[PDB]
Amino acid sequence: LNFGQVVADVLCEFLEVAVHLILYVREVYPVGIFQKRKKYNVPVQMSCHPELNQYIQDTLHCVKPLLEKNDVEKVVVVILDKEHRPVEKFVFEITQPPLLSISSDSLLSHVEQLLAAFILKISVCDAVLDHNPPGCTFTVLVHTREAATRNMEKIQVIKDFPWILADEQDVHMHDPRLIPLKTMTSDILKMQLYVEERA
Amino acid sequence: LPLRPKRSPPVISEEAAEDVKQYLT
Repeated sequence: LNFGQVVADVLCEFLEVAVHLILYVREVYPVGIFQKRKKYNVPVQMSCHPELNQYIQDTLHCVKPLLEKNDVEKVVVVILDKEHRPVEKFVFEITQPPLLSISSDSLLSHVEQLLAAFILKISVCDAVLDHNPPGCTFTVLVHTREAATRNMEKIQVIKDFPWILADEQDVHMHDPRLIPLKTMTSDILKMQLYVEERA
Repeated sequence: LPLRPKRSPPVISEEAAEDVKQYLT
C-alpha cells in the first residue's frame, strides 16, 4: 500500500477542482460552460465542456506519476494574454515531507479541510487582482526537482498528449506582484499557493 | 525551465458555451 500514491491522488483531484475554479474566477472561458458544485464541502465551479475537461485530466494524468515520486516542486497554471505573454501565474508549490505520517484520526477529512481553505482563497482572489485582458488563454507548467530522471519520458503517459520543454517566453515575468493565497502543512503534504502578477 | 504540454487547451466559441449552458447544465 503506497501512501505516496494516495498523496498523488488527493493532489490530482484537488488540482483539477483548482484549475477549473481558476479558469472561472479569471474568466478564461465563458461563464456558461461552468456549473456551480460543492467539493471539499465548499462551493466550486466545474466546467461542463467535454474537451476542456478532457484536456485538464490528460494534463493531470501525466503529472500524477511524478507526484507519486515526489519529483514535482511546483505546478503552475499560467495565464497568457492575446500575445502569448504571461499575465498571471498560479503557483502550487508542493513537497511531501521526508517521511509521510498517516494518522487514523481521519487522514482524509483533515487534508480535505486544509485543501478547502485553498479553494476559498481562490474564489476571493478576483477581489485584489486586475481584470485580465480579453483573449487570454492558459497552460500548465511543471517544475521537477533536481534529482529527477528523464522526466520527458516518465511524464508522457497519454498517447497523443506530448509534453515539451517550455521556452523563456512561456514563463518570463520580470518583477511581478506577489499575492499569497494559503499555505498548509500536514503530515502528508506541505503546499503553498501564491499568485504572481505582471507589473 | 519547466515542462508544459505540447497541446494547447481548446478554444471555446460562445455558441459552444451556450450549448454547454443549454444542454450539459
